[PDB]
Amino acid sequence: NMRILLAEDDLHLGEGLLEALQKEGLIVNLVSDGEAAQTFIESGLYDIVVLDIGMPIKTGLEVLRNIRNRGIKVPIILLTARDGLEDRIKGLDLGADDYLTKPFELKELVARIKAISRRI
Amino acid sequence: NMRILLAEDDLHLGEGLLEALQKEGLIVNLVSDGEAAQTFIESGLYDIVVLDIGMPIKTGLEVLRNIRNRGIKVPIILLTARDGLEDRIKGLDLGADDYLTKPFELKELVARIKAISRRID
Repeated sequence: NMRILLAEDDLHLGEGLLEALQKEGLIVNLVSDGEAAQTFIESGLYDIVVLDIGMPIKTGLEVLRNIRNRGIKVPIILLTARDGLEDRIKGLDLGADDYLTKPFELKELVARIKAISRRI
Repeated sequence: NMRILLAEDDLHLGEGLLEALQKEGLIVNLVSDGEAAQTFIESGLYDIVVLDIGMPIKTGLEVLRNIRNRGIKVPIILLTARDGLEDRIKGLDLGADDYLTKPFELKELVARIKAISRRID
């Protein structure tokens, strides 16, 4: 069925989103560094991807760029603490489907994942 | 320190294993189906793998077979059962390095993980 990849180095945001999305019946996997995130996006196992811009090894923007250049279409939501409209546009222009800033309430991100889920 | 994979049909939310294992230096990644578990294992990014025997799609034994035949040598801990004695023997004969009764405690799992660490360094 449908699979969601969460790439967040923050453990507590990771587990919270895990519990919330698994409470909605969805299948959710969790990684915490860009190397793993990119590896498993390029594998085509995932239908939606949530990606933290601040990750070890490779950053969310490095990964977003890379996978898009490999021709993968998967929708990608970026998470970030960068509170600058300048960075938001640049993430959207790099290939992102949505863009959330921290702090956010989990129920918003859940709603955006479900809205994306309808168009796929 | 090292990356560990947990492939389990039952995810233990509300117990906070992530911080516990992370405080032991173990950076965790989570999956819940055999197909994704096999792909993660094949990536070679993990130093220890905890593999549930009864996963969807591909069971833990299928995954174990395929990745060992793929030449992947990562140490693996199987999550079996209580009367799964033949699952222990068979699982070990297929290349698994340890067992763990399915209703386990975080304490026993962490102990067996760090105890599997002494077969490399």
